[PDB]
Amino acid sequence: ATVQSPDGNIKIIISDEQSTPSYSISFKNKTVINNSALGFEFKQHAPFSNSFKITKVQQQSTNTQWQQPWGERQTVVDQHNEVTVTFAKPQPQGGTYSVRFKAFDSGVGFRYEVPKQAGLNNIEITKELTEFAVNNSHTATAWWIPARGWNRYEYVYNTTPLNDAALVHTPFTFKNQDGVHISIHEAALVDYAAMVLNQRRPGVFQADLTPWSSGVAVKKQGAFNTPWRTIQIGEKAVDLVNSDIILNLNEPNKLGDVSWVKPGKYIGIWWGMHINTHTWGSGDKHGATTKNTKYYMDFAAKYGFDGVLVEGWNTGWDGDWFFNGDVFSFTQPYDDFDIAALTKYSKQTGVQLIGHHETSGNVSNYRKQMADAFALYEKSNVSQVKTGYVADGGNIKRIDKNGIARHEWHDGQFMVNEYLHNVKLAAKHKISINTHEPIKDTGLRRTYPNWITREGARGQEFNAWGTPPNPPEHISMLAFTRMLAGPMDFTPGIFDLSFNGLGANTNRPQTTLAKQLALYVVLYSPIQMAADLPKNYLAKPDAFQFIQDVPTDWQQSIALDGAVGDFIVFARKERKRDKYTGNDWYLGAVTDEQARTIEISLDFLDNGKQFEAHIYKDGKNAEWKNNPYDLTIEKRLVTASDKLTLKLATSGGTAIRFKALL
Ligand SMILES: C[C@H]1O[C@H](O[C@H]2[C@H](O)[C@@H](O)[C@@H](O[C@H]3[C@H](O)[C@@H](O)[C@@H](O)O[C@@H]3CO)O[C@@H]2CO)[C@H](O)[C@@H](O)[C@@H]1N[C@H]1C=C(CO)[C@@H](O)[C@H](O)[C@H]1O
Ligand SMILES: [Ca+2]
Ligand SMILES: [Cl-]
Ligand SMILES: [Cl-]
Ligand SMILES: [Mg+2]
Repeated sequence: ATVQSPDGNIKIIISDEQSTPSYSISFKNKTVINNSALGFEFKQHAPFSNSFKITKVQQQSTNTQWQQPWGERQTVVDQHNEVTVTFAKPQPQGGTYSVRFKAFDSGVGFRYEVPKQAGLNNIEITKELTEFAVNNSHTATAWWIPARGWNRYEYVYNTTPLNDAALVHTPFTFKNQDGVHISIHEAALVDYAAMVLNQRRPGVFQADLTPWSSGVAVKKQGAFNTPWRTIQIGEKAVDLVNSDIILNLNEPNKLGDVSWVKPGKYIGIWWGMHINTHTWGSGDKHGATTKNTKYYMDFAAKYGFDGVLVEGWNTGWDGDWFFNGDVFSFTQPYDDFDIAALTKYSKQTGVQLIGHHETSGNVSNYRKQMADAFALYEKSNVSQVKTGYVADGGNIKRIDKNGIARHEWHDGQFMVNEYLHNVKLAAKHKISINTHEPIKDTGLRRTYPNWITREGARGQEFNAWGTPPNPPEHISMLAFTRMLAGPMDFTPGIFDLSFNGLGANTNRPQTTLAKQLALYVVLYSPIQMAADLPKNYLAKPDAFQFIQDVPTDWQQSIALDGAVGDFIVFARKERKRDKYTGNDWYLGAVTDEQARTIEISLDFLDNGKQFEAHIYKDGKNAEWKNNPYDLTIEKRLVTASDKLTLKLATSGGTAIRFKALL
């Protein structure tokens, strides 16, 4: 059986001649994915492996478009060809299952659909046999983070030969020697275990499902489907970025009117704890006080921020909070945090309190208080909540039905369901969720638009204490790996880079100032933090103007140019909403450890319109180690027929507002 992308360049052949059912993929008539197995092993049920034959193929196709409530673009086009391939094995130990393939011009998605059948009752998947056999893996290059490690998704990316990527998280991005870029991920991860990729024979990446503590991967009753497995394929690195395949593979919005989900910018009592000017726990340096929160709300009201995150407001942080998962209260504030007073102040100032639920990994203590916690927040005019699950890999703590503690993975079926329960319950309170230490993004924001963002990668916080901090190449790695999954709460915008000293050997963002501004356009998120202490913004008001101006919701986005681990350039057009007319374009560019010159056409600008470019760029002598603050801000009239030369300093960047005139 064969299905092809609409343009014909991606061709998938589904076969039953190998020991198992299998598939392979060519791009422009060169094989990029060799014969790759399909099937399942179960704890008790007989396997779905060899001796299955194709009995039926059903072809259909889609050419439609839909509108996002918020996002990186307003209109999403869905054009694909589809085939459902049915496999059957005769008894004894027979069975049937289908695999549905969707072929887009930018990649392919497939999932298993196992129908109701005799003897398929309570089953436990112990292995998914799905492979991704990369052709010519010995000359391919990969950029990846390890899976099943103690620090979850929070690793810097490795640059290695593909054959050295032994056990990896997704999105898993690599290029072959032809320069074709490929990224493997999944979409609509619901009631199932996350897929890790386990390289078996060289180049053969086998699905490795993150298990329950008991050892099985997925518990199902009767007929079931898997999430989608996704393979993005493009001639250029930016072709991976500019695809909507992850969103297109998710179910449509199930929450109805979601106008109560508000993209915007926020600040927080937050960074001070990370740089040790404040504590989460009580005492003379406690961050979360009524006085401090009101001071931040005043700043937010004056400078155009929608909300103030406050961490450490609830009892349970005293001592070593990493170990306090059992004792956190999610309803009882510290005595110096007056939530009724701050509720009144929120209405006075128009600035909202952003809630915070850190679990330190104990999800049962959170679950038992969750309904009361969200009721308190709804009563308190809180519309967004940041959640947290700080614990080492495999050390989520739950209490089972018999009162016995079990350790689970953040990305097993148990936690996959636990996260979605939190999001769905929050939606009943008109609360949106920003998940730290999350499950990776698989596009579920389409189905549940209050799941607005997540961390799930090393963000700005590792630049306060990472030892080492994020390297100069980190952003240009994220853009082609983590950011392919969906929005990230990176908390950009650190203006004081000197709190630990300058140079290359201290814990600090290893970037220039202009690169911090560029992050607001390079790293998409519907909520963007201005992460620094307010006084540090007041010290640099001209630079701060870009953060005040920049939107977080876009009617269109285009990655114009880039290379994994080297650089990326984004142009985005603001969505018409709130103060934003919908006429301005924005650009952000960042580089890695190397200074880079990038030539950019401005032909993304609307034809026949005049713009005033407000350009924030590295100064002539800027360099991140000892001269990160040199900055030039320039105004220049431009139209779509003009061009720009970006001159990025070492770990530098450029941010531009293209202000539409009249
Ligand atoms: C807050 C942060 O905690 C976790 O990271 C911490 C490590 O678990 C600690 O072992 C500790 O080790 C670092 C050392 O400073 C240094 O010796 C280095 O060599 O190794 C470690 C760096 O990996 O320090 C870390 C921070 O204290 C956890 O992994 C991380 O994701 C947590 N971030 C969330 C927690 C809070 C509180 O709710 C929020 O403020 C953040 O925004 C969250 O993302
Ligand atoms: Ca974190
Ligand atoms: Cl994580
Ligand atoms: Cl960084
Ligand atoms: Mg590089």
